[PDB]
Amino acid sequence: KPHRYRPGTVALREIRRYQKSTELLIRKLPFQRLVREIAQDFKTDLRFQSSAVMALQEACEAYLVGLFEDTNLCAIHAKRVTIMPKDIQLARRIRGERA
Amino acid sequence: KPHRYRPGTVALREIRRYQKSTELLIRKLPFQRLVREIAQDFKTDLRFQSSAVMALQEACEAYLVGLFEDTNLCAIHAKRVTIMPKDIQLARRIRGERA
Amino acid sequence: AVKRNHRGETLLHIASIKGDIPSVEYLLQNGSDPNVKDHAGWTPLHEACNHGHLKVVELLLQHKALVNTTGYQNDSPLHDAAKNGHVDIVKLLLSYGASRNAVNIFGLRPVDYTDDESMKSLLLLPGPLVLIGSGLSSEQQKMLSELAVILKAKKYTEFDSTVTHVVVPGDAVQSTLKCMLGILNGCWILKFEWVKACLRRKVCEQEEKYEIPEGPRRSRLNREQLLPKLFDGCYFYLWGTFKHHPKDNLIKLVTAGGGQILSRKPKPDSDVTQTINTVAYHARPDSDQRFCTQYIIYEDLCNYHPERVRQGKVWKAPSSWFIDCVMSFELLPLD
Amino acid sequence: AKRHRKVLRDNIQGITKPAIRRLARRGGVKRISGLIYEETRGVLKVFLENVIRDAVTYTEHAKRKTVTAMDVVYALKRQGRTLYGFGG
Amino acid sequence: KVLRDNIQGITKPAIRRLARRGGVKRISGLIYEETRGVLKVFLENVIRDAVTYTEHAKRKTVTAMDVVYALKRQGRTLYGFGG
Amino acid sequence: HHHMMQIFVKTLTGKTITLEVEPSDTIENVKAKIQDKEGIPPDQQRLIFAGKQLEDGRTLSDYNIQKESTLHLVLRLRGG
Amino acid sequence: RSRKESYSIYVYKVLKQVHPDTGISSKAMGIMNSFVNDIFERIAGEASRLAHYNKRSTITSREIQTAVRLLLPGELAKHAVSEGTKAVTKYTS
Amino acid sequence: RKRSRKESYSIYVYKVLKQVHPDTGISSKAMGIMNSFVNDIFERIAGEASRLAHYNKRSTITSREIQTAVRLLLPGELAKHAVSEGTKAVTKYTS
Amino acid sequence: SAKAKTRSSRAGLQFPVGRVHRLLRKGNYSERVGAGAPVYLAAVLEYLTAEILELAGNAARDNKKTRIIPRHLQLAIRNDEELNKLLGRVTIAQGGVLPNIQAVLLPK
Amino acid sequence: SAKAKTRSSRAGLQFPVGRVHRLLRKGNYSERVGAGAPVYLAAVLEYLTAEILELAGNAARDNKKTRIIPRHLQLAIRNDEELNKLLGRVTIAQGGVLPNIQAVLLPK
DNA sequence: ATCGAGAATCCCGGTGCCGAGGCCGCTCAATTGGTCGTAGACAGCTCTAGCACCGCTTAAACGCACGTACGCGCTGTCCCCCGCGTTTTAACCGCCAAGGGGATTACTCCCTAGTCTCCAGGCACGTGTCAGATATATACATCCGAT
DNA sequence: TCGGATGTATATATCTGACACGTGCCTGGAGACTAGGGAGTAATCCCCTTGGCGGTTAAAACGCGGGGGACAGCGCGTACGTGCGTTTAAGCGGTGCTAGAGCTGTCTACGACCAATTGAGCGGCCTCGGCACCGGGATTCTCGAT
Repeated sequence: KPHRYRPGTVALREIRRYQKSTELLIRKLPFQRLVREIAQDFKTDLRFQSSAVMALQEACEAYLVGLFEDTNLCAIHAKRVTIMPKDIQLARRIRGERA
Repeated sequence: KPHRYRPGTVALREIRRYQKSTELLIRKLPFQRLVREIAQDFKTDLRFQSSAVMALQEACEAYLVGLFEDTNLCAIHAKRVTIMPKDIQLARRIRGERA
Repeated sequence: AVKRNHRGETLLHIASIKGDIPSVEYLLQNGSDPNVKDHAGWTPLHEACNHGHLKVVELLLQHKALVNTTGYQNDSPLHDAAKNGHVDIVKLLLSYGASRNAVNIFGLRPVDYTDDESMKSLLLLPGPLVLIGSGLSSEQQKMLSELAVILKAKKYTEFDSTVTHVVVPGDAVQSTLKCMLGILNGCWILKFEWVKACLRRKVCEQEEKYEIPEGPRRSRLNREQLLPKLFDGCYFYLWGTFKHHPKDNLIKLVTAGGGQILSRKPKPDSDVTQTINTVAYHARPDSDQRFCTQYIIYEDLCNYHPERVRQGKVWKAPSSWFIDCVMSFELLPLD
Repeated sequence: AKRHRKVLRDNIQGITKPAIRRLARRGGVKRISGLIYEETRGVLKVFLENVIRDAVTYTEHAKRKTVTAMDVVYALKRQGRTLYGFGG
Repeated sequence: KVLRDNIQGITKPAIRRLARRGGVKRISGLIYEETRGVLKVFLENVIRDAVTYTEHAKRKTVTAMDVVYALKRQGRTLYGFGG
Repeated sequence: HHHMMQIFVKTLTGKTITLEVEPSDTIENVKAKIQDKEGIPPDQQRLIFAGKQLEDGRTLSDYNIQKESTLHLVLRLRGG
Repeated sequence: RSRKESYSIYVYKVLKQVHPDTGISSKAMGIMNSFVNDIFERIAGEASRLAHYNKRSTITSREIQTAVRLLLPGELAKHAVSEGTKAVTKYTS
Repeated sequence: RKRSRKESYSIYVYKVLKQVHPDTGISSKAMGIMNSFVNDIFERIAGEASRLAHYNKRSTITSREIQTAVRLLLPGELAKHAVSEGTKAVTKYTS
Repeated sequence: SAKAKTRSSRAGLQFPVGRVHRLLRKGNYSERVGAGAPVYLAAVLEYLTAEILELAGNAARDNKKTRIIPRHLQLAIRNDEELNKLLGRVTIAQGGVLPNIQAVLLPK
Repeated sequence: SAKAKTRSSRAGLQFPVGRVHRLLRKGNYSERVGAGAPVYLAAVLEYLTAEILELAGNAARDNKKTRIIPRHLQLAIRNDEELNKLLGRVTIAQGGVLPNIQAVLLPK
């Protein structure tokens, strides 16, 4: 019978190691493709500086991390530990993004 | 045995009559005194235009009504009907006022 | 008590400003407290001295009106009398024991507020019972509760402003937030054998036999004369992370003690730090701590031992010194 | 200053519990806990202290002794609280 | 030629990493899709501004300063890419 | 204090000059002391305290300068 | 004395165009003036920033058009660009 | 055909750093963030000062409009210390 | 058009092209101001004013009042999904709130 | 002092008083710019820079580093109560977040 | 309570590589000196509107009593997230190759600022009347205890 | 379901003060003309963006067992809503006083502007040591079994 960790300790392990670090957590090629897809929906035959895509990724990941902090607060308010889509919706509603 | 309304119907009655109307809900002399007390804490022997105090009251009541809307949303999230100080704190935290 | 106007002035106040001699006499004979303070700190004596009502001053001082009590900006009645140039009021105040060497927050004696030679020479040297406990166990807490419900008194579990009586289990004063708040706000610190004493006698007997000497005694005396708080005029910057007493504990205790919490580190060679011209009232008369009132409080566990204890106007004090000052109600020198 | 200085104090209690209840009813709140009122007062104070301090900061710059309505409007606009109906 | 369904390249592991940096211990299974939707909106709001700057400069390359201006224009000031 | 105090004067070069000045010393006396210590003529000196310039007539104590408090010295004639 | 300018008569002319029979109160007209000034400041500030970014010293009508595209939400921006373009072509021609 | 030289506060930030911390260095990305910070605060203070001059019908930005903008923008102790430093620099310059 | 009637009518507008031109020139926005910038800006301002005024007049008629008050402007702005996006950080004096009661609080 | 050395050294500063003066003159802020506005603004900017750099160098020493990286600027800004309020709506590239976990997620 | 095995992270030392920190040439932007016109500082005067007080009316706040509905704790179930192992996909890195389009420079013209003259558009003020507020009386819809 | 008790909506007079319109006028906008520099256009260079392979391997995807957390039901008790009688002080109106906002007029000092010059700061070279990476030994959380 192999060794096994209880559900929740590796999650805390990951919380600590991803709050210590500062790299980007999304893969770069898929995000670049997503950026180009949205851009082609706006204007055709666009080119991007690599710095432009890197700035977009910085902004997007900062936004998502902040939104997940607010989502966690909303989940803890409802006396829960799991974050649910309604927590995201309440956070966005209060920040003035959803209405 | 006199007639009596169940707890909650007069509350809805008041909700409707205060959302139909547009007057100021705080008494004006106490609010003016509060404004002058804070101002004296900032600068001594200040005078106020009556329009300045009226603008301050407009802004304060609009702020409090919006904050109570967000507080009610936070209370309903926690599967409650009663608004509690922790709902105010969560609302202010998510709006970026509390941190 | 008695209702006041929006500026905090009691009827005795308004009578003192208006100089109504029959009104002040009638109010005094009716039980009106002469040692009341308005919202800024002024007593009726301050108003009488500032305007020049000699007879009002005499009646007030007759009715146990404290003459050394400090008003707004720690002005004393002698400060008001000398600043407005009322020689007879100065004579009366000195005859009634008002100190000529007291100072306000700016460290200015009454002499510094005048220039008249004669009065300069005269100035020159020629309530419900609120109960609360500190770390009491089950039987003790229940027995204070039963005393509360037999004396019809309000007992609290968390400390707040209107507390009057604080009960300590041991003989000495406990070094906990409960007793520290009690001593800073001047509450009555009573040993446990006091409360059971009432249960043994069924009477609200004397409490000066149950007051710890040289500890809460000085604080209670200081408050009963309406003098400033212990840390009045002192600024504190809390540097580092704390383990024994948390940051919130120290901040709350500082604020309740009359001090002010600084948010930036007090660089000694900075104009903001140098230009703080306040004076610590409860310091030694001639120590460095009168004008050097800014402290950097650090915990001994962090162990940032400075090269010099004081540099400029800024001391570097361990949190142990701060706690010891709070327990003893005294600004203990760091040199 | 030779004359005494007189100050106001404890006027936040002039924002009574019925007034907070009316402000909550306009906000759609059906039922209110008893600890809201004090909480609300604290919140209000902070808000006011942030606006007045800016308004006075404008008033001092114009070398005025009267806080006009335009000072309040500017102070509100400065923190994302644009107010229509008092000028500007 | 066009690109499609690249939002699915923001995988579930990446969303859980972003949640872990946010301090989240447990994640409901319906979060990920929700998150993707949110992300799309944010991205569409920024790129639309960035491209609008790019068209005004009469450029055909979107530069990092277009993105910086687009983010600052909606209260998301970004330090480190110029400006 | 009130008998003898030790103050500092900061120069644009970054060096700190230590002066033993009486609390009742005038700014002219402080300039003379700086001249003795460094050789700078008093006419070329301007003293700054708390974002104000110090006048020659008024004394140190009336400017509320305590012990171990820092002044600033700027050259008015032939600086650099 | 001193005379102070306002958009009251223009707002009233527009109101008589769109609703020929209704009037407007003094407080609503004050709110309308505040609205016009607010939007003017927004669009002019964005146009100024646009001209500064591209190192232009002139605010032309395409800076105003780009500012309108950046500030107004979708259909509002579409119709406002249409109105501005129509006005400029009618004025020039 | 020469390249266009671009300006930055890199040397000034490095001088300030070698004042406060004579031994520590700084990387290129940290200097980029510091230049962004200086530019951001410059436009904040200058825009507030411009609005202050427009409100009072002044056609000049003087040092007291910069001072009021600093008081309006920075939080409490930061504003107090920044006002102190600005005043000392201005008097040091004019004296 | 190449007319000399007046710049507002030349553009076909009711807002003042000349006043907008002066406000742009003297407002510290740029060194120079193009000839068509005031025309474009006045047209946009007039369009937005007409949008809000039409919605407010509809609100006034629905309340069977023949005069617009701040309540009608508030209702117009908050009920349109894009005027509420443009004016979402704006409080309107004597405006009130949109009447809504969350469905949870209604009687069963 | 009214010297001739340079305006920065005359003011006692490291930041450029002349460059700040030009940026104020060319930035479309006002018609005129006083002679003491660049000095005051450069002093304020230098003070803020020194604040952030001192805190960041402390954070770099705590990590046993002798070179400031964006992580240390992030830590310095977020750990300061007033700098976190001045830069509340600012994201710092390659900066990360402050490590803190809500107390209800920790094991009992 | 407690020890003991398995993972995870940290500490200490060795190697290397590339970016930070300093040097050198040069050019262009900041500094110096003089002139000029006007912005704003200062003094004075007007008159508005902010402040203070007083008395009366009554609306609103306050205190209390009662009852019930809602918050909160507890228990039990079950399902769905987590942790871990294995397989598969495609990110990432290194490399090379084209060429589009971003910068840069030179020239030119035409668009806008600046000045002056002139006059009507819009602002302040004065005045009539009617839209909306308020009082008064019924009428109907809603709530709730009791059928 | 059923019928009182009640609160809100609908209809009529009527009063007022605020909205809409008219008038004098004066200042700001418009028309004409001139000069100069900003911006449009053309041409060129070369950077840096896009596209393509090939390999390696880090990470994503899939599956499964199980435990812990979400959620529903239940009971209690307490605190909040509702209503009534009492008390407070807000609101209104009116009078009286004066500080200070607001405007006008001189007139001086400061900021713009222009020409000349020269050193500060930027771009390019480059070189070493700070930090990254790796590899082994040591310590410390973790968890299942007593």
